[PDB]
Amino acid sequence: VIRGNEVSQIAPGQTGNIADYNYKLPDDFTGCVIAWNSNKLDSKPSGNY
Amino acid sequence: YAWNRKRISNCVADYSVIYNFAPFFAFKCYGVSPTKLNDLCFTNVYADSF
Amino acid sequence: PTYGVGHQPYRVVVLSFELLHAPATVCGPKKSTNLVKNKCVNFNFNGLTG
Ligand SMILES: *[C@@H]1O[C@H](CO)[C@@H](O)[C@H](O)[C@H]1NC(C)=O
Repeated sequence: VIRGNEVSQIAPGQTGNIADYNYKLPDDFTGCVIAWNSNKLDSKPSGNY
Repeated sequence: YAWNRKRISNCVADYSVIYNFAPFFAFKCYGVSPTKLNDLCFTNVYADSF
Repeated sequence: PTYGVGHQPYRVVVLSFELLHAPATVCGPKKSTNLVKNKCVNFNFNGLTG
């Protein structure tokens, strides 16, 4: 689970916060990335920590 | 029709706080890429808001 | 839930196929056919045609 600003960061050839320190994909990667919004299930009014 | 232009100069620009300041999706650039903006540098930056 | 559309949580599932070098284990739904020889036929061996 990531934030909405960094969904496009899950791609071959990306740098920053998620792609450099958390989850890096190879340059010659073959496969599919499936992302969808989960604001109903993974959010709380007090703040999901 | 009366868009405001702000001149940015004589400073150090960090582009990683743009995602923190505003809740957008795509940082859509044309002559550059979003991930390489912190390495090289420019003369002047203008901001146009409407 | 009061945040903007760029700060919503997102679930990401990444499927990572590896191309065929070892004998194939996972394959899609297709009916197999009897093997014929010494004839000009179109073949399909583990997804590659000819
Ligand atoms: C914008 O500025 C106001 C006033 O300084 C502040 O209360 C608000 O939190 C700021 N917004 C963000 C996203 O930081």
